[PDB]
Amino acid sequence: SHMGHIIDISKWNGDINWSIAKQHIDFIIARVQDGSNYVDPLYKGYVQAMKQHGIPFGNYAFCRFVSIADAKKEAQDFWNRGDKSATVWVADVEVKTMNDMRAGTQAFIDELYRLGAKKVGLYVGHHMYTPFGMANVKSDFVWIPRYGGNKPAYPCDIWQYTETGNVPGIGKCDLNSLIGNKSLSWFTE
Repeated sequence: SHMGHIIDISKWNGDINWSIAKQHIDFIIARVQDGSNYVDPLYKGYVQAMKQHGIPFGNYAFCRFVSIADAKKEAQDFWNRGDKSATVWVADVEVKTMNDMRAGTQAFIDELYRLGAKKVGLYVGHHMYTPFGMANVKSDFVWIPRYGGNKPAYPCDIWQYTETGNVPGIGKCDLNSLIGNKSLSWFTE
């Protein structure tokens, strides 16, 4: 009986035994950068391995833009550094880097669309949604965390339900479930 998982990873996950993890993976979303100034050092290796193992994946970037113009720049860096085989591109918003985070996030997302991204999503960490009115961001899907057994306080398509999951070949990791109107096939293509 298949028991697949939607896992987000970054260099913090270290080296992964992809041959063993394969059967437990439905989809992966990997970190490309932490703002414009930090390139994730394991991302490229992860992508090479996932392609070799036939594992579908998406890209995410932690956002650190300080203005509208800077947001467009971060998006450009994200696009250029990310592998184009990704099925989705995600703006990962967890800290206030500018007063109008909703405007910066939309600029970031719109620039990705302008560059060629066809499926763009948004991840919003705790204490960022309401203060900045993130419900007003326009994207293809929303991804929100809540590790207490109850679903996120806002509608979303991907629910990050734990940051202490464990998957063979990967170890400790963030696990996600689909609770919106986007099916697994929409992400894996």
